Amino acid sequence: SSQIRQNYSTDVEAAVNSLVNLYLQASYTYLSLGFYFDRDDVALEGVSHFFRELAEEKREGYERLLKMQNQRGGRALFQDIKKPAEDEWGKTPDAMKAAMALEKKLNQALLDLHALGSARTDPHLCDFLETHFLDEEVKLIKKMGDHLTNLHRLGGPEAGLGEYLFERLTLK
Amino acid sequence: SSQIRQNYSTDVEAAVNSLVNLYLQASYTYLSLGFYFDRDDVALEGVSHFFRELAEEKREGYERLLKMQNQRGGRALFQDIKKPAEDEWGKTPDAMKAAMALEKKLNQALLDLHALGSARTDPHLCDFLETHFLDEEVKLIKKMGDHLTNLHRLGGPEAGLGEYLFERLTLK
Amino acid sequence: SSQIRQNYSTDVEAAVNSLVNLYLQASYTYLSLGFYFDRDDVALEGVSHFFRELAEEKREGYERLLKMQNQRGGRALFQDIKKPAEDEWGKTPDAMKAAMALEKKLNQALLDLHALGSARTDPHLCDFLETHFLDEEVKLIKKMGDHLTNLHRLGGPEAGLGEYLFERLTLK
Amino acid sequence: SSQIRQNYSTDVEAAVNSLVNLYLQASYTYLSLGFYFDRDDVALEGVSHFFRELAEEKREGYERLLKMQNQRGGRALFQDIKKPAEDEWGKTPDAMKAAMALEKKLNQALLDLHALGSARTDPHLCDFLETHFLDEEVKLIKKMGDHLTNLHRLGGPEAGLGEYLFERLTLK
Repeated sequence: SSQIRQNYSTDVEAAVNSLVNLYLQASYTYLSLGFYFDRDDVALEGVSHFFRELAEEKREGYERLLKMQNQRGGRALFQDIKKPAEDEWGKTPDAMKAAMALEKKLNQALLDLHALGSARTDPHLCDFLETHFLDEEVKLIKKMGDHLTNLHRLGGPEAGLGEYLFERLTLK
Repeated sequence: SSQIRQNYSTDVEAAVNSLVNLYLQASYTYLSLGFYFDRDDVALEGVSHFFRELAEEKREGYERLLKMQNQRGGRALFQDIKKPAEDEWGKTPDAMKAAMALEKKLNQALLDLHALGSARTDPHLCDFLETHFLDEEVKLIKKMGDHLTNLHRLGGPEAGLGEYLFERLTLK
Repeated sequence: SSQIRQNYSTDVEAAVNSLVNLYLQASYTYLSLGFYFDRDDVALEGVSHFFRELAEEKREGYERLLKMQNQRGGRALFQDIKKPAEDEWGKTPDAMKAAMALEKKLNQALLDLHALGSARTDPHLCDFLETHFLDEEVKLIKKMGDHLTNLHRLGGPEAGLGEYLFERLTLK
Repeated sequence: SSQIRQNYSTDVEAAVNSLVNLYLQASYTYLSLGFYFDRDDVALEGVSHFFRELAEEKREGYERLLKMQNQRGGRALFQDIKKPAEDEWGKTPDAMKAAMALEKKLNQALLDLHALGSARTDPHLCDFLETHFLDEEVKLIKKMGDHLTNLHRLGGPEAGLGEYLFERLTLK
């Protein structure tokens, strides 16, 4: 068994492995979104680049959870990363609803993991998730809420001109 | 004839002269698109500049195909450069369809020339076209697919606001 | 339907998606190796850093394959990333053989995809795999072969002193 | 009594004075280890320097706890710093094991103080321990658990060449 392990319960370890797999499913979903918005028939380089950044932020996320999973004397153990549910994400608002719904699911799994770390009395886990996960998700779900409101504002009969001006003028 | 000519079939030489003439017809077509899109009737400096950049890239293209033709001890044979396909290119999407179809024609002639280079077993032609061409065409046909998807997205009962926002915010 | 898609056969597109899933399984396997070798009862942060560089280089791999899949007007089609072959990789030469075998599998999947790209007569796919992948995997299987020979040289009556001197003096 | 003291319970204050005495005992134990490894008959400059850095980092620890004790309107009460448990620490793994056990004791005293701070509902103590102490002890317990894993790996048929290569190639 690990010689460094302390307060790190078997169910906090299993909930961190579950969260790592969920953050990997999120990077893999933002990989799918990030390449979908760069298809020739979709062609939204700023929306692609936005999800390319989110795939990177979720990647720094699971690598930072795995770094902690090792520092607590846990076992990093790996499940299949299930495919992103959608092969084609459709219009920019409906894809970004699915992005925010994914990120609210990660934020739920962080809040559930933090509630578990509180119930198991694990201060370093609670610190870790507070320091650079809960504020990652709250800022990013806010940023996607802003984008979804601007894409809703830009919706209606002008439709595609809204997608274009969104991508050009917010997502650079 | 040539002292340096090695492995360079008269079929590949004639197909490279045909490629040069086709890259010249393309450069001249992009000259015509470039100097159509800054007419007072048309007034799209970014679309004009975009097609002048394509005229420059097809011009680098025939000048390096001729550099290679002479590197292989071929004879550059200069057939007449046929006029651009039409005098008046219509709207930005109509013209950019004609451009993207012209690059799909150049890319077909490059793929046909590479298939001929593979059939005549000529490694330096294959290397040269793979290095300098081909990935040229795949990148700029993707670029014009992105542009045409955005011009289609911006299409509508007015359409002119679409051309303007396209030229301003995509084409620098 | 994709407008830019030229010469890019449906089975080349499927083989590129299958290869992307191999670069994802490989990057996920190097993530697992990386976060095994800095585990507390493994403690080889140079071997961890080596596999974390490989996790990144296989990730340039799938992100660059997906970029080409888009530039050719293919569909990025995502399957489950199956979990790595082990959750405990054993000693450093055992893990370095698991890496070597995975890398020789990726190189086989490139050589199979390049044979398919040659049979389907796709010069841009052949150029792309040659330029960006085949030389990377050949240099990298050589680097693992060097590391396996040095670990086979260092392994023996104590094994552990050799396993440490390997990581300290080759792997930073 | 203090004019600024708010929410800071008498048992959180007493547990902070007890923890300050643990950081003093720990810094004094790392003074003992640090100067033991510089003995001419031990002669491990990198192990001496490693425990000099731990004496300094535990010394930041008590000076930072005492700064917080005063910021909260607590009174710093100082008890005897008990002698550092051993005068002759044995070999490098014996010492690194005693250091690791001392650090896991300080980390326990932090986790107990944080459980007390949570039970008394004192958010600034919880913040302060999470911010400065719990992450330092988790990183340091990982670092010494790695040093132990390498000193175990290097514990071959001689041990003494292992200790030299540990000090030369890890501790710099």
